[PDB]
Amino acid sequence: TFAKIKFSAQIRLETGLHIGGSDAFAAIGAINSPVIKDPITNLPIIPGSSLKGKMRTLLAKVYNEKVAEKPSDDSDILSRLFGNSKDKRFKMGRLIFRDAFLSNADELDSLGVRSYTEVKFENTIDRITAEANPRQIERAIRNSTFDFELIYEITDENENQVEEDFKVIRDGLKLLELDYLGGSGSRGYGKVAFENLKATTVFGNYDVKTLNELLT
Amino acid sequence: SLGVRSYTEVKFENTIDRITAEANPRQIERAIRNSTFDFELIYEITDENENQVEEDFKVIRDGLKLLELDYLGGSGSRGYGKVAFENLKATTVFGNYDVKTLNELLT
Amino acid sequence: TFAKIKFSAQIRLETGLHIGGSDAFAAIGAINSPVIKDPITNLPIIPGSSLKGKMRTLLAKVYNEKVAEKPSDDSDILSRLFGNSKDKRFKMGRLIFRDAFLSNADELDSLGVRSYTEVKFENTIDRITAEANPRQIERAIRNSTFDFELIYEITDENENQVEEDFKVIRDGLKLLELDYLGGSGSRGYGKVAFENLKATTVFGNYDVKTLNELLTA
Amino acid sequence: ILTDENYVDIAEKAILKLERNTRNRKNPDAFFLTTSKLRNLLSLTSTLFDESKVKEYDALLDRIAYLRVQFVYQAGREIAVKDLIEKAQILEALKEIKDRETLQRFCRYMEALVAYFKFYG
Amino acid sequence: ILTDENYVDIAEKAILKLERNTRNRKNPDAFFLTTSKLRNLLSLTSTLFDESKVKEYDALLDRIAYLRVQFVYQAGREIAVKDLIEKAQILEALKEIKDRETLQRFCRYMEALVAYFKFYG
Amino acid sequence: GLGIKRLAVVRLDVDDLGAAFMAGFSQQGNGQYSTLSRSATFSRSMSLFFKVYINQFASDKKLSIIYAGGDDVFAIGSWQDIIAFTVELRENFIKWTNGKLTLSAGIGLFADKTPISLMAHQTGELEEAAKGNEKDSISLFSSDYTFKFDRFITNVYDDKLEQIRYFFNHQDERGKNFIYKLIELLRNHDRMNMARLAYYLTRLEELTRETDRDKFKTFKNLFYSWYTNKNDKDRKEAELALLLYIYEIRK
Amino acid sequence: NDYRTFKLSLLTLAPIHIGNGEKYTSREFIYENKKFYFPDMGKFYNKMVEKRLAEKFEAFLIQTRPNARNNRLISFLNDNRIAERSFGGYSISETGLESDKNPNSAGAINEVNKFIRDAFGNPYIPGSSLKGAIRTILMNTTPKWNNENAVNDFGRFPKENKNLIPWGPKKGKEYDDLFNAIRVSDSKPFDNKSLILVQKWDYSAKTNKAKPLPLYRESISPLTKIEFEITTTTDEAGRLIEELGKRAQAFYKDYKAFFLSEFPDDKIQANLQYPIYLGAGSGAWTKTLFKQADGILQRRYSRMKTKMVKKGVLKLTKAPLKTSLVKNHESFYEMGKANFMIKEI
RNA sequence: ACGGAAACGCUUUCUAGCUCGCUAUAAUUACCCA
Ligand SMILES: Nc1ncnc2c1ncn2[C@@H]1O[C@H](COP(=O)(O)OP(=O)(O)NP(=O)(O)O)[C@@H](O)[C@H]1O
Ligand SMILES: [Mg+2]
Ligand SMILES: [Mg+2]
Repeated sequence: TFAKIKFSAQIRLETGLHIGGSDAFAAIGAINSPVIKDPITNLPIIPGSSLKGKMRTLLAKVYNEKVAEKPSDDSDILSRLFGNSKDKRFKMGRLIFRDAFLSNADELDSLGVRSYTEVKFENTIDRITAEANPRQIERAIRNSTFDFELIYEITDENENQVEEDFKVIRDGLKLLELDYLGGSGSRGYGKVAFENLKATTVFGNYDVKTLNELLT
Repeated sequence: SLGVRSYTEVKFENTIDRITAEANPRQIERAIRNSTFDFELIYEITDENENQVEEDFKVIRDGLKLLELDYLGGSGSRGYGKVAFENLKATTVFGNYDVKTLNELLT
Repeated sequence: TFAKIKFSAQIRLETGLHIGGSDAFAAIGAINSPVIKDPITNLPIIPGSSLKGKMRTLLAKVYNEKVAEKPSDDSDILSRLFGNSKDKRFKMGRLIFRDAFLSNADELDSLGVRSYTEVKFENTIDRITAEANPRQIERAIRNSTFDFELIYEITDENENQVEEDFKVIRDGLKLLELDYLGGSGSRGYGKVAFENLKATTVFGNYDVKTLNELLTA
Repeated sequence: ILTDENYVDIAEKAILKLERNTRNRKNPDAFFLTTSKLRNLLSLTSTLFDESKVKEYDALLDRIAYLRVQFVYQAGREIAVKDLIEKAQILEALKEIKDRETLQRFCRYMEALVAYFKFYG
Repeated sequence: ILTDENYVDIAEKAILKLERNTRNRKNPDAFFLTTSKLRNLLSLTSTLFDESKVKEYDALLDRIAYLRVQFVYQAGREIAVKDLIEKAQILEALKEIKDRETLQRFCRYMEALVAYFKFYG
Repeated sequence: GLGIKRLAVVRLDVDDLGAAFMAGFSQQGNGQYSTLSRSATFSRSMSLFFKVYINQFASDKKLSIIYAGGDDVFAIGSWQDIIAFTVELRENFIKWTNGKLTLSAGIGLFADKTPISLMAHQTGELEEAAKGNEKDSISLFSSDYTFKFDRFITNVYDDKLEQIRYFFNHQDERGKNFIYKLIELLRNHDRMNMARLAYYLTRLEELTRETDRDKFKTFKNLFYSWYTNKNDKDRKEAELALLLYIYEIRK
Repeated sequence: NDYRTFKLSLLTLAPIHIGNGEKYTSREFIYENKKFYFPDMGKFYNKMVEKRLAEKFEAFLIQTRPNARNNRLISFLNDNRIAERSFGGYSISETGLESDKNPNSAGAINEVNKFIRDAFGNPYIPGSSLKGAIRTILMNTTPKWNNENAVNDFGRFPKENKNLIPWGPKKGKEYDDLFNAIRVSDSKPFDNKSLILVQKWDYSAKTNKAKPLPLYRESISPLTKIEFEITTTTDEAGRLIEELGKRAQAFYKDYKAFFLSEFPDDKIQANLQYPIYLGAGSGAWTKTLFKQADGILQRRYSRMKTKMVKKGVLKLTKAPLKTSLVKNHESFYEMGKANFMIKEI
């Protein structure tokens, strides 16, 4: 039968994250690189495409025998989890990353946080002439949490590849912790931690009690 | 009234090569969050199918939990989905059929 | 093969530092040069960009033979540990200089600390007419330490580039103790110590027995 | 009491209401009050304004208690400052602070007083 | 007063009404007003223009009240900023904000002043 | 390898040819030139042009004339050699007709591997959107870039595009990021972007080196001049010129 | 590696005050032993509001009473029997020479200026203050930095050019910045037992008196060794910071011939190492280009407190006798006259 | 007994790479008031 598994987790930030929105021509003294933001509530957001693409390129460094020249050249362990534009059977592959929408706007407002983004002023210094050039880039503040969820579907075409996939999913989250996930991370942004790893079966009949202990 | 200039956002996005590590930008026009759209879905209880209406109601309804749990759109493996139905009521229009045995199976 | 290692350290300040902040809504007779600080705890941070652009330029005057004149003209020992924008294989640069947050807030609260950043008054004496120009610039206090994460990548391009880059990273850290992390520098404000250099692997398999000996050079 | 939509205007009409040199017709309309004795008043609250952002108000309010006595003692020395703290109801507004958003409005009101005194003269 | 159709033109014709350095022939027709006495004033309205896009107007009225203090103070220090904000009626544009739309209009006006200050000289 | 990998389709039509054939000669004289011989030689002229000389005009170019005759030219091909084809075709047709008989084309860009009816219908909509500009217009690639040909071939394609190419090849500092930020300020364009453009180009005037600074000053005093022109037939041309220059230098 | 580090050693002959901006008022100390106790007055008012006497305290603060030993918050505590003095701040021992009157006047000092202190609470000398002492020795003893450093006919003879010494990023040029290349460190934070609060004693020429002032800054005691680190990253900077030994002697030679003459030599100290004038109380002529500010410095004073004719009043103090540094009687030091010796490491 | 019946504009894709909030700057001057 057809089943689905939902992955509740809190993406708690450290060294607050930058996921860029428009490179459109800013105002004169305004923020130069703004973070991506929700249109209704104007909170920060992590799109599911960043969580998918960064984890795709991180797991492409672990679960590929041959170095992939392109995402279609990825492995069969990864094409079934992230989809493949060229395989006939691994097109639309078994994971639906969703966005994340700043769950604790009340915990952060219980503390003395004025706005849910900070703006760090910053500059570059030329090698000759040592002449400064400032930027103002925006980043979602440090103690945020984000409601993360995946919808892993089980379509009976695997039948034993289910628990092989969580050794890839949990490995990918463990890599996302150690890598940065988003924007200028070599200057130390991003640095996400994953909390409250919880698998629930929202459709079908599948038991996840042997799966949460893999998630610990 | 919630304060917005358009009903469609423009999400910027890119594609990064695995070897060259060079980006490839994109502007994808998404509809904004919590836009609420109309919905109706005529089911015709014709003459022949009278014994099998309720086993075609546990399939219409079961196909809506799936749209709440799958994405319903394009490029939905990267977000862009998560569409939840609400006020899912079943009224009758042009007929003599009693829907007070169905509206409790829906909610 | 893939590995990912981590460098733990403590940025002990010695005559503590200024890393300039942002607000225009400051005051009239109070701090007009704020320090960068964490927006929720209001504790000073050492942002990783100010670590990176000091190590990137202090090692540029050591390891670049030809003088750089621009970034991404670095001599491929710096271009791969930091990253160019223009080399096709050196876009990313295998070092992640995470930000640094003030660790020993309770140790500073054991000492008689009124507030975690001091304010320093610094007028400019006009060398004719003797008149002044007071600035009130903020700096994190003297015995503050900062947890310094540093994460390094080891892919299948490091045939023997691993242990070569660690006579480079610790070289840059012992050059940070001779320079000043931004601020004034020429007026104090920068001297740091790097304490408990402790390398370890956070992902994969790598033997850091031979790495934890040249940290203590 | 001073609130957000009016404290700058209260400061403006305060500075216009300080009396001047009625005699001494050498550059007239000059205040009795000077820039130094007013920046000595702003320097009392300039520390508390930037200790208010970091610290809690409940771990801070003994300085706000003593700062009333500071304004009293700076008033009880010169008649041009005892005049100021009664034209602008400084002592009346020190008692009604009671949180952070009025501490950072009083310490901002003193900045408004200095700004309009610098603007006129 | 400034409206949605003419706030850029007033900032154009107000830089042209600001008097320049008539004497001191070393790149003449330079302004008495310097760039960094003008980027400080824009440094307030730029960080209100970026907070007005998110936060509601009934949460920014602590900073909008202090723009009225800072323009007054910076004009009281140097005569060139006084000659700016009296030529360009900035203190009479700060009197009329009242919502998000006129706030962002004023914050774009303050940027158009700087753009035309950079463009001329 | 420079050049975007697109193919264009152009559809043409001589504007008001039946009106130029029946009435045609009735204005000069007093109805004394309105014979059958004038219309027969006129038919031979138009037939000679659209059935003989279009193959001369399509000689070196990388295209395909899918139809030519009557007064239609429907032609697919490479987009440099479609825009060059139609500029050449009209600049020969207005020499052929002494400047009478306006023609009005629609060019549309399409990626590779797109179906030909989905291509031809969107070209024909641009052709009819250029019929109703006033009458005589080329409709480059979209419903908005709709220029009179005398306002296109002189201004856009020869004056502005060669000035943009001449500036952006005799330097190394300014790149495609600058061109993209000019295209944004040209496309949005309220009154505020005139001030933002005046700030942007003045920032970059004092950022270029002192070797190439009068070169940049004679470009920014030339771009800001038409940006703030207040005739609207000079700002829209610059956007199409910068689109063509970005399409020329695409990797 | 052109980071040539030095090691300056600073011996204070005269009392040296630096900084902090703030100042204790007339009613913010306690003199009951032979020490001055400067409490945290916030904790004072907090612990005294238990005594139900804060309104009598507010009466004491505006009390315009004579006999100044009863005004200085000692008599408030002795009369109203507050005797715990368990409050915050600190204590410093006396100079012993502050009250000139042997009739009682004990603790009748009025307004002391604080010393610069870190947030731990310990005094130190900031490197930005020692660099301003280095920079005037470098400016006056370099003849190319003294010619046009002046008005250029702008306002009220207003200000330094700030551009004789070539400073900037300077777009299109290389990077010199000579004083970016002279990197002065803050000192080790020394102890509270080095502070004495000398008063002030202005000693005039053409009227041989030593009228004292109500300005009693918390200065460092004389003969206190304080260490500094200076790194010079440019060889051009290395030459100046090596030649400071010649340049400080040359500065003091050109300054004694300009200013210390017309004053009697008994009140004037001898060097004993290389001379330097660290801040707050050395006079204007040690902070300026003294041979370029002769008609330009006194122009700023059309007030009650003008500079007398030209080359203003000498700034002596009274700290007790050590080694001997003083050379005369009655303990007239020079308030900022320190010395140094340098060596490369 | 509807140019109609059946048909997801869908799959893949990190807004990314690089970049010191930096440069110069003694909390100092004047010595007096009742
Ligand atoms: N040489 C010619 N002599 C006479 N008639 C011609 C000639 N060539 C073409 N025609 C016909 O002239 C007519 C013009 O068609 P069409 O171009 O649709 O109308 P029009 O006059 O151009 N008005 P418009 O379509 O707006 O330009 C067509 O029926 C052609 O077949
Ligand atoms: Mg036609
Ligand atoms: Mg036709």
